[PDB]
Amino acid sequence: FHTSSFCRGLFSSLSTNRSLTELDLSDNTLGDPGMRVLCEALQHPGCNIQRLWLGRCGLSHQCCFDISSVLSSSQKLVELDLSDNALGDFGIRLLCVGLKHLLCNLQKLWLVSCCLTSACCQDLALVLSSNHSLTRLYIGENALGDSGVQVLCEKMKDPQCNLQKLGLVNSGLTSICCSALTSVLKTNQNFTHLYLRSNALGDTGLRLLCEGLLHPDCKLQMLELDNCSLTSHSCWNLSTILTHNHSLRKLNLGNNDLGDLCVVTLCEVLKQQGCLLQSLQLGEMYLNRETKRALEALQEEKPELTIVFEI
Amino acid sequence: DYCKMYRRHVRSRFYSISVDLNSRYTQLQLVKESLKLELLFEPEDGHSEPVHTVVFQGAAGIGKTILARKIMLDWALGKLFKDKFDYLFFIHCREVSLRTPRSLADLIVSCWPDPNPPVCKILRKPSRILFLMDGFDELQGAFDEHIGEVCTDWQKAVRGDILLSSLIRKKLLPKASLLITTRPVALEKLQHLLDHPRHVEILGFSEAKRKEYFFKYFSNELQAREAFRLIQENEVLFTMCFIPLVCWIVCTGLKQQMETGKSLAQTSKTTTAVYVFFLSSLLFSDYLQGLCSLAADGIWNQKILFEECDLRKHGLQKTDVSAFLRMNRFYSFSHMTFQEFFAAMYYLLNRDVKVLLENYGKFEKGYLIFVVRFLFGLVNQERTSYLEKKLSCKISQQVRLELLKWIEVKAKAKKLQWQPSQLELFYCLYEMQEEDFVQSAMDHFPKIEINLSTRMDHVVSSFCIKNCHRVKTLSLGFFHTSSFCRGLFSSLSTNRSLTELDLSDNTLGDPGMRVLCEALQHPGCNIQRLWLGRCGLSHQCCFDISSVLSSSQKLVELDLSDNALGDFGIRLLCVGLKHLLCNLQKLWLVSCCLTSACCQDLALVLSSNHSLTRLYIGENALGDSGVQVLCEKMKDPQCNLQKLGLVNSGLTSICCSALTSVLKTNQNFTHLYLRSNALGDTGLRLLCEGLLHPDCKLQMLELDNCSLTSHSCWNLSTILTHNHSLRKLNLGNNDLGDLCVVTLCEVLKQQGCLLQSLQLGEMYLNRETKRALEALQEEKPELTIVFEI
Ligand SMILES: CC(C)(O)c1coc(S(=O)(=O)NC(=O)Nc2c3c(cc4c2CCC4)C=CC3)c1
Ligand SMILES: Nc1ncnc2c1ncn2[C@@H]1O[C@H](COP(=O)(O)OP(=O)(O)O)[C@@H](O)[C@H]1O
Repeated sequence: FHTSSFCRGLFSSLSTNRSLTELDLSDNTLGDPGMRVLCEALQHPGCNIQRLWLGRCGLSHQCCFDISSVLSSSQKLVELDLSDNALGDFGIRLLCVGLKHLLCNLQKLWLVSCCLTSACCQDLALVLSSNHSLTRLYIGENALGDSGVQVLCEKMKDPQCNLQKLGLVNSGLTSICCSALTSVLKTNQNFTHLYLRSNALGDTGLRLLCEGLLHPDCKLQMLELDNCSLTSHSCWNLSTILTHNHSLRKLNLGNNDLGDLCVVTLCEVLKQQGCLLQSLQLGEMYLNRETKRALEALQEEKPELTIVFEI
Repeated sequence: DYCKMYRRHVRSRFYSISVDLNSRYTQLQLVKESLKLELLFEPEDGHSEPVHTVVFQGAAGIGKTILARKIMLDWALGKLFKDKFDYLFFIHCREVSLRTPRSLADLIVSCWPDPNPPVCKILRKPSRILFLMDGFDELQGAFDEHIGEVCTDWQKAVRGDILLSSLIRKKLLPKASLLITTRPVALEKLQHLLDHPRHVEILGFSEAKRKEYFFKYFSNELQAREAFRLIQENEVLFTMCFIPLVCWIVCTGLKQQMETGKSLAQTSKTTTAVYVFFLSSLLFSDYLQGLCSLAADGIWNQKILFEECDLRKHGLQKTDVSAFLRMNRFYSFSHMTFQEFFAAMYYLLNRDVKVLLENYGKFEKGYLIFVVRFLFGLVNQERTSYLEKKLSCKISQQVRLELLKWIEVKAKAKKLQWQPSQLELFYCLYEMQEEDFVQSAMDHFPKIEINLSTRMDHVVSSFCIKNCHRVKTLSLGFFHTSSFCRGLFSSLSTNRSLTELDLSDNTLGDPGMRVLCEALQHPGCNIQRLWLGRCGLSHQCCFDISSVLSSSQKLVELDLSDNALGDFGIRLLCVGLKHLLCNLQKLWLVSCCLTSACCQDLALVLSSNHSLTRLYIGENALGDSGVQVLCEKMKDPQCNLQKLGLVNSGLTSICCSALTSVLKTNQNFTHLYLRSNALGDTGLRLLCEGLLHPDCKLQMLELDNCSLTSHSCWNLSTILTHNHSLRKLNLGNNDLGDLCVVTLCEVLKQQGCLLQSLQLGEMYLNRETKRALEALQEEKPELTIVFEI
C-alpha cells in the first residue's frame, strides 16, 4: 500500500520457507518487474507454494514469460489466478508454452477479464491436448466470440480431454457456437459444469443446447443461463430437458422473460418423480399469483427442489 | 434558367452509356495517394493551395470514364455541386483534335446543346465552372517542346495541347476548376505542370460491390446468384473481377452461354484469357485482317474517330460493322482495350514486330505494353493452337523468340527509367502461362524488385517467383496482409536460390511478420539475409524471430532498425540468440526504443554466441549504466565482437573507463563509434588511457559531435604518436582550436604515424591552419583529410 528491492528482500526468504502453500497478492500494484522478481523467487526448489492468486496485480504480457518459466520449472503449483490483468492474446501465447510443458501440474486457471480476443483461443486449444491436469478453466468476460468458442470446442470434443468446468461469462456469444457446445456435450464425458450468462444465445441457442442435452451420454451437472435474453418459444425444449436429462442437477434462469405459462409448465414437469433436479433459480422477474401458488405447492410436496423464485 | 436546361440536356446525353447508366452503375473504391465522392473539393487542411487541381489514376477499364459520366449525371440530377458549383463542363481528348487550333468557346459550344450559348454571361464566375479532361493519355504529344507557349485568351484559337497546358497551370481562368482522369503510367512530367494537385487512385469493386454489379447486370436473380457462385468457384477470376470491365465481359459471356444452352462453368474454368474466350464464344479472314489493320493504323496515328478512308485502305466495307465497333459517318471502338487487343492479334495472323519493341515511348502512357500483353497472351502454345483452330488462321512463331530477345533487352539495359516497371513484365509472364519459356526468359532476373497494391499483384508475384529458379536478391513493397503474406511467402520457403530478402519500410504489421516467420523456418529456404527496417514490428514478433534463429542455421545477418522492440523484445530475442545453433554475424538494433535494462541480457549473448561479430545498438537511451554492464562482461578476450556502435546513446565520461578496459583487454574490437555523446575532454583522456596500451587493436574511433575541447589535445597528440594500429578517425563538430590543428599537423608530419584517414568537417579554421593542412597533404598524399567544410 503506497518495489523491486522490496520484492527481492521479502521473497528471498519465501523460497526457503518449507511450510507456505497459499500466497495471496490480489489488488497489489506490485508491477511487472516485481512480478518478475517473484518469479525468480518461486522457481527455487525449496518453495512449496501450491497456490498463487494475482488478481488485479497490474501485470502485462511481460510477466507471462516469467510465469511460463515458473510453470515449466515448478511441479508443486496447483491453481493460478490472473484475473483482470491485460495479458492479451500475446500473453496467452506466451503462457501456453509453459502450460503445454509435460511438467505443468496446473488444475485451476482463472483468466477472467484478461483483455483477450479469439486469436488466443487456438493456442488454448492445444493446452487441452497437451496438459491433462487442467481440470477447470474460467475464460469469461472476454471478447472471445463465436469464432474463438468454436475453435476451442472443435478441438475440445475429444473424450480424452479432461476439462470439467469451463466458463464463458459475458463472452458476447450467440447461437452460432451452440452447435459446437452441443458437440462437446454429446462427446465429452467429464464436462460437468458450464456457464453462459450475459450471452445473447436466444431460444434458438437454447434449442441447440437441448440438441446435445438430450443425448444419453450427457454428463452436464449444471448449466447457467442467467441474463441470456431468452424467451418462451423454446420452452418445450426446457420441458424436454427436464423430462429426459437424468444427470443435470442445477440450473439458472435469472433475467429471462419466460412467461407464466412457461413457469407453470416447468412446475408440472417437475411434479413427477422422474426428474432428479436438485436446484433451480428464477430470480428477478414479475410472475403471477397463480404462479406463486404453483411454486409454493411444488416446494411443499417435494422440499428437496430448492427454488430462488423470489426476487 | 440557363443552368436548369443545360443540366437537363447533359442528363439526356449521359442517361445511358443502349444500356442505362445508373441502374448498371456500381460504387467503386478510391483512396487519395477512403475518399468519399461527396467529399471531393473541400480542403481537408485550411491552407490548401487551389483545390481546383485534382488528378485521377486507374487501370484500363477501372471506370474513369464511368466516374466522369456519373459525376456529370449527379450534377445533372440535383445531387452534387448545387450549392457549391453551378456549371460543369465535359471535354474529351478524342473529340478535341490537337491538329486543329481551337478556343474555350469552341469547347463550350460543343458541350452546350445550343450552338449559341450566352458566352458573355457564362465567363464571369469561373469558381462555379469545372472542366473535365478524361482520357488524358492523348494530349502530351507535343508538351515536350511546347513548354514555353502560353495562351490566356479564352477567345484565342491555339492548338488544343498548348491551350490545355495553359489551363493546367492555372493561368487561363486561373480560379476555374479542373478534373483530370489519367492512366498512372506517365504522370512524371505532368506533375511539373501541376500546381499543388491531389492524386487520387481508383481501385474499383469490392466483394459486396461485385455482388451488387452482378445483381444489377442480369435480369434474373437466380442467374445472377449462379454467376456469383461460379465466380467464387475460380479464385483467380474472382480476384480479376475487381475491374468493372472484366465483370461486364464475364456477365455478357455468361449471358451468351446460358441463352445458347452452353454451360457456365466453362467460363469459370477459363483463366487469364477472358477476352479471347469471349470473342470465341461471340462468334471471315478478310474481316479479321481489315479490322486488325484498322486497329494497328489507329495505334500508329493515335486516331480513334476513324473515317471511311481507313476502311477503304484496309479493305473494310460497309457490312463490316460489329458489336465491338460503333457507328455514330463516324467509326469508333466501344472500349479502347478492345482496339489494343485487335492490334495485338494483328501481328500474328506494317507487320514487322520491331515497331512494338522499339517505338514504345512515342505515345504518352504507353498503349503498346497493353497491346504487347495480349501478344504474350496469344503466343502461348495452347492459346496459339486454339486461335488457329478456332479462326482457321496461322500464327507466326519467330515473334516468340523476338519477344524473348526483347525480354533480355529490358532486363539487362542500363537506362531503365524510360522502360515501364518490372511488374508489367510479371503481368506479361503470368498472362502467357507457358512454363518452359517463362523459366528460360526469367532466369535473367538475379535481383527482383516489385511493389504490390492489389490481389492481381500478389497472384502474379506468387506465380512468377514460384517459376523463378536463379534469383538472389528479392525486395517487396506492400503499398496500400496475413493472407497476402501467406500466399507470397509459401513459395519462398520452396525457393532454393534466394539469399537476400528486403522488406524495409513495408508496414506488413506484426501478424504478417509472424507468417513470414513460419515461412522461413522451413528447411527448404536458403535466405542468409533479412532486413526489416521500419517494418512497424513490436515485441510480439520477437518470439517468432527467436524461434526462426533457433531453428535456422543459414541466416547470417539481420536488421531490426526503427521497430519499437523494447527491452522486453530484446529479452525475447536473446533466448534465440543464445541458442547454440544461431549463426548470426551482423545485428542491427538502431533506434529500437531500448533502455539500459536490456543491456544485461545482450551481455550474455556475447558469451553464448561467438558468431556475432559486429553489433549496432546506437540511437538508444542506453546510458552509462547499460554501457558499463555490457563492457564489464565484454572484457573477456574470448569475446568475438568487433564493430560495436553507440551513436547518440546519451553517454558521458563515466562509461569511458569501461571502454578503456575493453580496449586494454580485447584483441578483436577493431571499430567503435561514439558520435553525439557528451564524452568531453575527460572522456577522451579516459579513452586515451587504454588507447596507448601496446595490446590495443582499435582500427577506428569516431568522435563526431562529441562536444570536445582543446584541453585534452595533448592526449590526441599522444594517441597519434604511440598508437601504431589506429588507422582512421573523426572529429566533426569539435571545437579544437587552431593550436590543436597545427599540433595535429606537426605530429602527423613524422614517419612514425601510420594514420591513413582523418576528418575535420564543419569548423572555422585559420589561413595558417589551411596552409599547414595543404602542406601536410602535399608531402604525404596518403593521409586523406576532409578538413574542408
Ligand atoms: C503497374 C500497374 C499499377 O499495375 C499498372 C500500370 O499501368 C497499368 S494500366 O493502366 O495498363 N491498366 C491495366 O493494366 N489494367 C488491367 C489489369 C488486369 C487485367 C486487365 C487490365 C485491362 C484489361 C484486362 C489485371 C491487373 C491490371 C497498370
Ligand atoms: N461504376 C461502374 N459501375 C458499373 N460498371 C462500370 C463502372 N465503371 C466501369 N464499368 C464498366 O467498365 C466499362 C467502361 O470502362 P471505362 O470507364 O471506359 O474504363 P476507363 O475509365 O479506364 O476508360 C463499362 O462496360 C462498364 O460495364
